[PDB]
Amino acid sequence: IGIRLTLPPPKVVDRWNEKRAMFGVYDNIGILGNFEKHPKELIRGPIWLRGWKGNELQRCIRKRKMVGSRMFADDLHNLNKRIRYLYKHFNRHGKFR
Amino acid sequence: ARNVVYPLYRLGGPQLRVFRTNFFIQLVRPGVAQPEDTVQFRIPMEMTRVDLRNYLEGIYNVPVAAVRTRVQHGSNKRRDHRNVRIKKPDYKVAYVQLAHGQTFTFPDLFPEKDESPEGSAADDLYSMLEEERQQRQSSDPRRGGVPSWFGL
Amino acid sequence: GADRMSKWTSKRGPRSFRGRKGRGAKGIGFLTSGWRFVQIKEMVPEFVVPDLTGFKLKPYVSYLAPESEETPLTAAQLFSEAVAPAIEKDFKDGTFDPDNLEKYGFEPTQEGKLFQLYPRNFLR
Amino acid sequence: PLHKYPVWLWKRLQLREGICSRLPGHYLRSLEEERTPTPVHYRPHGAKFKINPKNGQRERVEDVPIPIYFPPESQRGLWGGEGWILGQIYANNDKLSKRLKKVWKPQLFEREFYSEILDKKFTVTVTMRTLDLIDEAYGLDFYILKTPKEDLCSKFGMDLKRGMLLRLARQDPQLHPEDPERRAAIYDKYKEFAIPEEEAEWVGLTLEEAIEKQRLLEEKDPVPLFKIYVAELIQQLQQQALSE
Amino acid sequence: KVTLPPHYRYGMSPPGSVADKRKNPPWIRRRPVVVEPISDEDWYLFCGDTVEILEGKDAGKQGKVVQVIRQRNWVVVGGLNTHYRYIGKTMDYRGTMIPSEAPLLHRQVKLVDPMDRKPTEIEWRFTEAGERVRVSTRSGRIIPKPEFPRADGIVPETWIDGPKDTSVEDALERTYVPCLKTLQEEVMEAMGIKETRKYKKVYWY
Amino acid sequence: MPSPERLDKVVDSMDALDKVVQEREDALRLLQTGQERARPGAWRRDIFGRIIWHKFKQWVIPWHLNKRYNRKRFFALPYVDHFLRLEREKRARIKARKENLERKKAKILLKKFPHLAE
Amino acid sequence: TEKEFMQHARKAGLVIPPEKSDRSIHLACTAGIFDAYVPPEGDARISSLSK
RNA sequence: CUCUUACUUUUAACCAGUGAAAUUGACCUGCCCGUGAAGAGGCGGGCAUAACACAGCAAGACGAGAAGACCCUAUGGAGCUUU
RNA sequence: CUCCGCAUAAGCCUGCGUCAGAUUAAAAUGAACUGACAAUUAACAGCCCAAUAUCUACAAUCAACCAACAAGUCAUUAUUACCCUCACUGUCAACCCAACACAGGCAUGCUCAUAAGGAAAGGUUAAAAAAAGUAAAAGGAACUCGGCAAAUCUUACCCCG
RNA sequence: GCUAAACCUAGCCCCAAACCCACUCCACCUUACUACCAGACAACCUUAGCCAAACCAUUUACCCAAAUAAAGUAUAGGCGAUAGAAAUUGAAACCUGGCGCAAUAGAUAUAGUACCGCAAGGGAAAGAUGAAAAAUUAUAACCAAGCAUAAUAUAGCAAGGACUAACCCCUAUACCUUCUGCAUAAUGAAUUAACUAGAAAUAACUUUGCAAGGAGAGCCAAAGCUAAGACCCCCGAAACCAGACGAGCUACCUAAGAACAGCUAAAAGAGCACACCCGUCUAUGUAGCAAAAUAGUGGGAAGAUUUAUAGGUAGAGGCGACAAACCUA
Ligand SMILES: [K+]
Ligand SMILES: [K+]
Ligand SMILES: [K+]
Ligand SMILES: [K+]
Ligand SMILES: [K+]
Ligand SMILES: [K+]
Ligand SMILES: [K+]
Ligand SMILES: [K+]
Ligand SMILES: [K+]
Ligand SMILES: [K+]
Ligand SMILES: [K+]
Ligand SMILES: [K+]
Ligand SMILES: [K+]
Ligand SMILES: [K+]
Ligand SMILES: [Mg+2]
Ligand SMILES: [Mg+2]
Ligand SMILES: [Mg+2]
Ligand SMILES: [Mg+2]
Ligand SMILES: [Mg+2]
Ligand SMILES: [Mg+2]
Ligand SMILES: [Mg+2]
Ligand SMILES: [Mg+2]
Ligand SMILES: [Mg+2]
Ligand SMILES: [Mg+2]
Ligand SMILES: [Mg+2]
Ligand SMILES: [Mg+2]
Ligand SMILES: [Mg+2]
Ligand SMILES: [Mg+2]
Ligand SMILES: [Mg+2]
Ligand SMILES: [Mg+2]
Ligand SMILES: [Mg+2]
Ligand SMILES: [Mg+2]
Ligand SMILES: [Mg+2]
Ligand SMILES: [Mg+2]
Ligand SMILES: [Mg+2]
Ligand SMILES: [Mg+2]
Ligand SMILES: [Mg+2]
Ligand SMILES: [Mg+2]
Ligand SMILES: [Mg+2]
Ligand SMILES: [Mg+2]
Ligand SMILES: [Mg+2]
Ligand SMILES: [Mg+2]
Ligand SMILES: [Mg+2]
Ligand SMILES: [Mg+2]
Ligand SMILES: [Mg+2]
Ligand SMILES: [Mg+2]
Ligand SMILES: [Mg+2]
Ligand SMILES: [Mg+2]
Ligand SMILES: [Mg+2]
Ligand SMILES: [Mg+2]
Ligand SMILES: [Mg+2]
Ligand SMILES: [Mg+2]
Ligand SMILES: [Mg+2]
Ligand SMILES: [Mg+2]
Ligand SMILES: [Mg+2]
Ligand SMILES: [Mg+2]
Repeated sequence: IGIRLTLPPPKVVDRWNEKRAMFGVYDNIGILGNFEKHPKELIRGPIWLRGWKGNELQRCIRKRKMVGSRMFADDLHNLNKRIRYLYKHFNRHGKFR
Repeated sequence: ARNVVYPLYRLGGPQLRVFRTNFFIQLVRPGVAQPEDTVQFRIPMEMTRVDLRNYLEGIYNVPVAAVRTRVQHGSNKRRDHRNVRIKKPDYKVAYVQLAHGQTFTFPDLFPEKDESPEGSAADDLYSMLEEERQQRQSSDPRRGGVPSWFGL
Repeated sequence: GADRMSKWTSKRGPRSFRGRKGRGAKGIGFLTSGWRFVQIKEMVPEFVVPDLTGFKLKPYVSYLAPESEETPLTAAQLFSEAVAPAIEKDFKDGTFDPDNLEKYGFEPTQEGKLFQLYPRNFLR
Repeated sequence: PLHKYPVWLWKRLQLREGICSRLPGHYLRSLEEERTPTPVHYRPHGAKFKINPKNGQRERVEDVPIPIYFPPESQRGLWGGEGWILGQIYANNDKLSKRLKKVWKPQLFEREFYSEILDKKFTVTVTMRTLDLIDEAYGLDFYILKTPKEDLCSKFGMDLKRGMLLRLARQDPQLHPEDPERRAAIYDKYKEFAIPEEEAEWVGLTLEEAIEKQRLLEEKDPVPLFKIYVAELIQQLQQQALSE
Repeated sequence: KVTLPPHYRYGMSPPGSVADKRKNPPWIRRRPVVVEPISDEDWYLFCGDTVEILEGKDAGKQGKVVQVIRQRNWVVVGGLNTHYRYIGKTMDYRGTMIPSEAPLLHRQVKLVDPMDRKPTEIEWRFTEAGERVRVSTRSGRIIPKPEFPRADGIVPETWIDGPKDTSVEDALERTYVPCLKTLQEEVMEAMGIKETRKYKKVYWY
Repeated sequence: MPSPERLDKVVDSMDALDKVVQEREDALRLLQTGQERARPGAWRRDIFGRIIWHKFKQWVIPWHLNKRYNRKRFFALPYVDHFLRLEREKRARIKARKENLERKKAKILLKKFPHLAE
Repeated sequence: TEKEFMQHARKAGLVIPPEKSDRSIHLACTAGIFDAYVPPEGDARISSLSK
């Protein structure tokens, strides 16, 4: 019980496909490109996360002021509640002061 | 007609007429004993006894003395595998009595003699099965279960 | 303990409820004093059934027939077939004017008619 | 997920499609305009910079309006931009004392005015401020015609404006039908507020009143197809004759 | 009508049959079979068409296509790729053994050229008249759609009109004369009905 | 039943005949009147704030005198706007899962049939 | 406490498959002999009489 | 009550059919004295001791049940009264 | 045995009718469970009414004597308008509210002991303890906080209200 | 050997992109889903409180229209907790992807269904053959606890040391938590499977880079500066506030109804005493017949009586022959 009786299908991986063979290309677009572009501009994803890093409270605060006016009502309400909970935890709870 | 809007009537207005009626009635066999003159029908809910009379006299040229109707409830007790109730459609029943002393008896629409086919029927697959079934015989007890195919 | 997910019908409720609810049958009159019902002969639908004697058409059609294509009828198709020929003839004759459009078949209004087209006042 | 457009822009997206997109241009411009009203229940700074006494530095200053609640009975009169002030106070003007709910209401009066362009008297409810504003404009007609919408703050005051502007554009002779000279003299005093009838008939109307109006201007029974095909036929026959 | 669950598994037995009901009750939920999407236009295998089996128990054999199942891209050929099953069994009698065919994928069969009985690949084309047809890649020749008896079973060439079957001369006769009247108005003139009373106007809202 | 197809054939013929007659009446109504619908109606907002096509009924008195018609509301108040958005966002979530699911099936449909790249 | 066994099996016939089906069962062998053969009595004796 | 007794029914026990609940650290689950978180089936010193069901009893298992409602604590609540 | 029973209202909604069954009751005939088929037929009941003005002091109680207060449930006329008439709906059951096929709850009419409707014992044995009853020598509250309970059919007094 | 075990799909999550938005007929605001008659009711109005301040009483962040920076600076504040700008500066932008879940996960979802609740509302569980089932006398077996095959023999936390030998001999006061201290007769735990709990700044340390300069504008700098690595849990109250839902139970009231034998006295908020209403005492019952009952005994029973139907009063409240009663166990 809790462990499969047969072996799973083999995990075949192509180490020489397009995405793996061309990974890391254009990471030095600035050094070798006269600094016309910055490597952070090659990052794709959420517009509030491009070239930026923070903790959950910092991520949640940043998302609310950048796309908060476009969010669904239920998702926005939960975001505000998450910011309230995190504000209390980080600023009032912990081992160190 | 059903599922249609009826033109409203006012005093002194034209007669209401339907040229193509979508009422479809089915004559049924009574479950219990009924008088000879009485006939039983299943009609849609929207239909009235007044319409059934004019509907029968006009389309089928049948004189009717009396018409009575009742609404029969369909059981909503049946449940599916999701425990959701299944509704048997409620239907209306009509009892019609003939006018001039005519008597109606429901005919036997499935005579056994007619159902039985005088002309020989020779389905290929069935013939194959029947032939083989007959030819093969039960195991002789004295043989004790020894395969019979072997002639030795 | 009530079934709120079951079809509300005249079979449910007290006496006053069961008499006021119906099944979809159209009325053919009104109630007068004394609970006396008055039937209106003009409110009862009259079946216009034709004579079926010597009628060639039958419920089914033989399979030995061509597979003609479907050409849904349009307003323009009906205008050219019936209205256009009469107009072309009068156009060639030299006597055509909009005032006579009613003579060609056009209906300026629907009032004063037994079978109006919009809002229609007749059954199928 | 996310919405393509922000929610605060949804109201202006409704003015780009539908029947609202078919409304006049000048009316649509008057809607999106958000000109600031005139201060009534608060004093403005007057300047853009000041010298903070504590540190003696040139600080910037901004005028923040005070929310005003206009009851529905304010749209049947002329309060002059006044309204109820829904706010709080400190007991005995002491920050350390508890805070209480306070509502300041204006003093209303039932007066009777006369309009020269309309030749009719109205019994409107007003405030003392409205009476002073009518004395600075030298009449009720100038007050109604000079004061903008965001300062009138009344649907009845904006309907009077539309009534006056329509007579200045149509040059309605119903005003004193038996006194032509007198009539002409009245229209020569308010000639600086003349607006074309086409643009003066949409003044004051709300979005719900304008849509209904525009709907009535477009409401018309559909043209029968019997007439359209006849036009195509006759027009087609004539072209055929030329080729012959 | 048709009552098929979202992920109904099509099989050899037709839907709605007693065998399919037992095999596919309303409640079961099985892993969906993956089927290569093929445009109805591109499909080139029809019933009554000879095909050669490439892979299977009996490869290199040519047989007629008796049934095709589009949902699973299956082709059934008579007498090939057939296992054996006892039919008509009972508790006392073992039953009769018969060969039963197994479905073949459209990739495990290959159409044959009529001129040369060899597997070939075909690509659709158009003739002079414009009728679309399938033509072999190698030694291009026309391969018409084999005639197959209709599903219902009616044979037009052997049809006998019954007492409730309208004749061809009465079902094709044209009696309609385009006018500007409704069935109601046109029928009241023929039947002979007359109604002088007028219809008073009502309000609609 | 001996031949159940007989009933299916008649029902198809009864529907086809009803389609032809209605086709001739619809075309005849466009020529005399130009209306596409035989029954009057209008687009209106219900009490719930959703668009609906109102089919008119036949009455004997005008609408401003009818007791029962004036109790019916064809306008939504401002407390409906929030529910209209919540109901719009509900439909968007459904439509998003439907579109992302289809993309997944197609991406999983190439692993087993890798010759579909073209 | 309302769960039951999934016992809904019903008994059907295997003699014939679904009706109104264009596909039909294909048979390779016949069921029985077309003309019965009766070897003449005394053929066992003729085994010795090879000629 | 002195001072209890007899009989009947139910229950009861046995046979047949159907078939719950709280409870349960693990248990191969004895007595005396002593010891010890101060009241021991389990530790020390002695005594006893083939295995096993059924029916009864209620001295013990600080027996089961309800995170004591008495008492105190909490910069924990609430109701009522008021100079 | 008869705690009732039949009917109406209310509520419920096909929930012991036929056929079939691998399902089911303690019970592999029955069935309230499953599948199919059938079924309640209006005269009872429900669903009513043209307008304007106008009229309506004198209870009921066998309503007659009589006696009351708490002072009561029933009525029209005038003028105008108005010749087609029997539609629609309820009608089943061993049934509702209590998680149950629950010793509970449940309005009205008739029956007032039944003409209707029902079965306390699965079989055996006849220990304790326990429960419900019957009888009891002599004594008769000595019991006990108390005549609780049972039997019997009784006096007087006090406190509080 | 049974019970079971095992599986990989269904779909789901986070982004990106793109604004979004119906239809056969018939029916549906009256008791919704009801063909057909005299109406005129109409929408707007500061959120509060929990919490933090170790009480609490002023006060206590909540997208508000450009990322960064200016800056946690000016400034506000029981000048406490904490709150907190602007001028000015000024960037990028190719939907079709995933070091996301894989049936106790991931949406609650096979479904807002079944079921619970008068109502508002709450809210599940689960599936698995194969190319073919028109191959079903089929897809092998091996694995949890629980049982069976196969009950038990002096003596003891059950074992360890051992032994020719299972036991007999010798040694040995279960575990966690909580405590000055527990074999403790202190807490929790029948057992199996799965699920179930340490999140980060300041400075400093360590290892690279460059170096009086460092850093991909801002900032720091009297060896500093840049980058990286590495430290801060889970479940649980009674409560408080806002907005909805509730008087089919019950408390009181309104409208129009119904019932009360027989005897005595005939005057009765009179007596005896059925139906009916109540619930005095006793026994039984105590996971029951019953989340308040059964048997007997009792109180009232023409009145301030009992009772069916519809309606009304709603929580900062109602109602109350005040029991702090009752307002859906
Ligand atoms: K912290
Ligand atoms: K005795
Ligand atoms: K004991
Ligand atoms: K205890
Ligand atoms: K029922
Ligand atoms: K009970
Ligand atoms: K009897
Ligand atoms: K506190
Ligand atoms: K779930
Ligand atoms: K202890
Ligand atoms: K304890
Ligand atoms: K313990
Ligand atoms: K513990
Ligand atoms: K009420
Ligand atoms: Mg009836
Ligand atoms: Mg037993
Ligand atoms: Mg315990
Ligand atoms: Mg001791
Ligand atoms: Mg014992
Ligand atoms: Mg005991
Ligand atoms: Mg405690
Ligand atoms: Mg406190
Ligand atoms: Mg507190
Ligand atoms: Mg009657
Ligand atoms: Mg009956
Ligand atoms: Mg019995
Ligand atoms: Mg017994
Ligand atoms: Mg005894
Ligand atoms: Mg005695
Ligand atoms: Mg004594
Ligand atoms: Mg005495
Ligand atoms: Mg004593
Ligand atoms: Mg006593
Ligand atoms: Mg007293
Ligand atoms: Mg605090
Ligand atoms: Mg700025
Ligand atoms: Mg799930
Ligand atoms: Mg095991
Ligand atoms: Mg020992
Ligand atoms: Mg631990
Ligand atoms: Mg201690
Ligand atoms: Mg110790
Ligand atoms: Mg112990
Ligand atoms: Mg403790
Ligand atoms: Mg950390
Ligand atoms: Mg507080
Ligand atoms: Mg409150
Ligand atoms: Mg009530
Ligand atoms: Mg009640
Ligand atoms: Mg009253
Ligand atoms: Mg009496
Ligand atoms: Mg009395
Ligand atoms: Mg008495
Ligand atoms: Mg009371
Ligand atoms: Mg008191
Ligand atoms: Mg008290």
